[PDB]
Amino acid sequence: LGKDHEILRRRIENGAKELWFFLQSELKKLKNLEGNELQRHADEFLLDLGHHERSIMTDLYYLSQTDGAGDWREKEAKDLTELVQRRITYLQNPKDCSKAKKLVCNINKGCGYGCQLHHVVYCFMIAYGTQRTLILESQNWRYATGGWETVFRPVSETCTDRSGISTGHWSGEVKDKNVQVVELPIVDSLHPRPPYLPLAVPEDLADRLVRVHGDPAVWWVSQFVKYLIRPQPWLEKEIEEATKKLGFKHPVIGVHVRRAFHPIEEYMVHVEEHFQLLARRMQVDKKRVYLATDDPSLLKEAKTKYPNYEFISDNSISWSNSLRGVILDIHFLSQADFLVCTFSSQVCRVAYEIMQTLHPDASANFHSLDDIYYFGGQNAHNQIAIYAHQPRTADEIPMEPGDIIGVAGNHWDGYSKGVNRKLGRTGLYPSYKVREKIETVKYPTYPEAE
Amino acid sequence: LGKDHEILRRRIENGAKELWFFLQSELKKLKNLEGNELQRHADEFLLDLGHHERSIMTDLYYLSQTDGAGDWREKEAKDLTELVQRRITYLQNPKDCSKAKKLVCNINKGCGYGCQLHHVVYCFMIAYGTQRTLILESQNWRYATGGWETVFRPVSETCTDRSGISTGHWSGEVKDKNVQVVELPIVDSLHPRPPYLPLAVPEDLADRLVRVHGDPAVWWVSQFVKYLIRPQPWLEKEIEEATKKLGFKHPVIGVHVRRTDKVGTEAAFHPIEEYMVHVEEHFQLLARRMQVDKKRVYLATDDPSLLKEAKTKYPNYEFISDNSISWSAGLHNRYTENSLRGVILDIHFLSQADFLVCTFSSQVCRVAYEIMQTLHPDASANFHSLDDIYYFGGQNAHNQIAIYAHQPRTADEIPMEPGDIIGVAGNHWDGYSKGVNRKLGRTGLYPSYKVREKIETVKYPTYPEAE
Ligand SMILES: Nc1nc2c(ncn2[C@@H]2O[C@H](COP(=O)(O)OP(=O)(O)O)[C@@H](O)[C@H]2O)c(=O)[nH]1
Repeated sequence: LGKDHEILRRRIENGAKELWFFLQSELKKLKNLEGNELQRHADEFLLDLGHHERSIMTDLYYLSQTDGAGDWREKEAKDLTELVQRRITYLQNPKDCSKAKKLVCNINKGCGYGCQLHHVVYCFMIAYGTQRTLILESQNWRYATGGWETVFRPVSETCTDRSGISTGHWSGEVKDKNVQVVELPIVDSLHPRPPYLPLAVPEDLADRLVRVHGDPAVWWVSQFVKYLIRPQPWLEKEIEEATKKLGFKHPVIGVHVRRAFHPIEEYMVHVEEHFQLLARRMQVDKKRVYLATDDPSLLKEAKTKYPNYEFISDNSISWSNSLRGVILDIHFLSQADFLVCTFSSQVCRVAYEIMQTLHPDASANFHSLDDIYYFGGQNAHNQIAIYAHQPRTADEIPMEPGDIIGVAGNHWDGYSKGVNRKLGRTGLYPSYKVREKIETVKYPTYPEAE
Repeated sequence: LGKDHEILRRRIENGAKELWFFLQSELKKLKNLEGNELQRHADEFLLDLGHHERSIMTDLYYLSQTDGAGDWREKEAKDLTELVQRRITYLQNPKDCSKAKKLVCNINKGCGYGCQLHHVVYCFMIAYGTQRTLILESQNWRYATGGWETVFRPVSETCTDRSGISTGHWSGEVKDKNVQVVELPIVDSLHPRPPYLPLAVPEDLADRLVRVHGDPAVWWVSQFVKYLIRPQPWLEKEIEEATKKLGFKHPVIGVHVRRTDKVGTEAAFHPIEEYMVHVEEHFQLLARRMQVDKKRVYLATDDPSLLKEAKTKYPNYEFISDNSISWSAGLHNRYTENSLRGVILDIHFLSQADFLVCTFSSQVCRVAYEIMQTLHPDASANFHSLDDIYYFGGQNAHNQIAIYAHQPRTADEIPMEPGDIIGVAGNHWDGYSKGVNRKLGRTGLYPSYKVREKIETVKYPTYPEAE
């Protein structure tokens, strides 16, 4: 079993049991207070609970590493990504470009960099699913006159032209089985939708992925992000020089403030709380925050309000134009130990996706002030109720074990919101009473890549 | 790495994180309420928290069993107990009793059955530690004139006579090395004390025991209880027949309500409701993972009127109890073979239950809890005590080690730094324990989660010839 594994499991269990003893006793006392005394005691109660809750979280972290688990998870995550990158690379580099099935993707969607990048990711996932080589059209790119390849590696070494014996607009994989070159539109108008879309995961990888990673959907998205953003040597060098110039070092928490309005304190409470967690398992000499924002006055405000934090930020005037800022910001957010921001932002999502490629399982190393993780155009995100729920208020929905719940969001207060598809009712339910429903799709497995 | 293990670990982690989201949000709302509305919301809050906390505990239970862990823990616990029983049996059965080193123990300490049995255990552990065959003197035992063997097997198949070429009172292992027969008195005045006492565990078993079991000290005590209470054939048949006549079936929770002479002197009176709160909560835990058709309680008590009171107050529970045994425990009748049979049976069924609610100040409940350790791989946490933590009368000081610093909020609390040795007096079951910080010489309250147990070890003989 492992002595440390057993010691830690029992200490998590006893720690939670002592938490419950404490909760019952203190809540019973809180019932008899009022006014200011009630607030004093409730606030002390909260402070005590936080440290206690973090000791449980710290033991759970140690449990995840103990008795070789950390090393095994790292090796397996490495094997999985090398497997997928090998398949993508095999698909992308046919020997005869003239006879390859192709899918043509135009990068120049009318939106920002993160949205354009996710459009290429969506093209790539469908190309992978249909066994078509992705051809990326990037001329007249707003972010770089020379196009994609002046900044990132070409998505193929052997096949970058869209020539073929037959060309057509996407009409479905079977309908298109004999069209060599298929042009794919933006996801918003895609008809018919193939199954090769988030949040599903390939069947042949699903079992291994669940063993390794807490959100396989994001891991799967991130393999395509990883391949796409292979940087040219000069950009790799620029990122290296910025790291030294900015003093970007660990531990560091990334904060992306996109401008509902959220005040800086709403981000920073989660920053501080995560640094308290980290201090239980490592020495934190300086609390470093990488701040990405489109508000030029926010940086000054953060430094003044949090003088014990070192705020690192990118105020690049030139390279050593907006493309420079977004690349550096996404890079440093993705490299942080924890990410605080609103997943409604594509930039925040991109950083979180890239972060998955830097650790065996970074799925939980974020806090979003609004949305849960999603991919624009994804199929319905469903959960499965595991425990019954009886609504206490009219804003809550009932659940029985097995009910399919279409989740709209997590309110980060103990409750989530969604629709109970068995009942046709929408409302609030306790977040702990459902589990994620991992969707799978039969993808090609490209055995020839091995 | 096993898939279920990973799924469960993550759900425990996410379950706790959601618990913390819920705590912060709901406490913020409670701060703005007062009076009756505050009391209603607090009570709903408590109800919601209980189900949520039990989901976390249920996932932790599954984690302990998953991916072969349950099978492995069961086999290793079985290998450990077979090893120790084999060593004890080897010690207890020398080839020539007339040439064997012996330790003589008299069962008739001036106290009740559990205290007397624990005296024999203390004798036995010292005999095992000193490589002396235990000789149990039990004639004129207050519970049975005919002695231990009227109910239990003799503690040896080959060596029950106390004779030898030399006999002496205990004076220590080195001094007594050439005394064939050593007489051991009660623990209260033993000098010099040997190290073979609770709560320490043998060095040679400590690592394996920490791997399998949440309280090795009790497991070690329980091996000697297990050997001692091997039943005579007639008692074995009686226990089997009582099991069938009582309808004793699982799941069942054992409740020992000790009253009579215990109250005031060594413990307090506790009303039935204080026991049943913990019974009800544990059945709520069990219903998470199994079907509970009937909520069964095995009630052992020295109060004969309690059974009817309990049935009336808890009409949806099935109370399994022998009310003639409760009467047999009355003070005037207590030291009789009738009463002995009753307390052996009550302790047996308590020990067989899936969970135990009692007052550990009573030796009866501690015996049941010790026996329970021999029936499961790790039953160390399957109790709730209304007063004391587990202890063994005569043990060496029970110490803990602070793992997280504590800064006192009230005058009743003690400070702690990591590494401080804390002498625990008790757990108040409210988040705080009480003890002395030995570094500071200060006594008071500290958060129970901020210490770990200090497992003590002693070099014992290993009887390699027993293999
Ligand atoms: N059968 C039975 N006898 C009991 C019960 N409670 C107390 N007694 C009797 O009272 C004695 C109490 O002495 P002891 O075992 O040393 O435990 P303590 O006095 O409770 O710490 C027991 O040994 C029994 O003889 C009970 O629940 N059932």
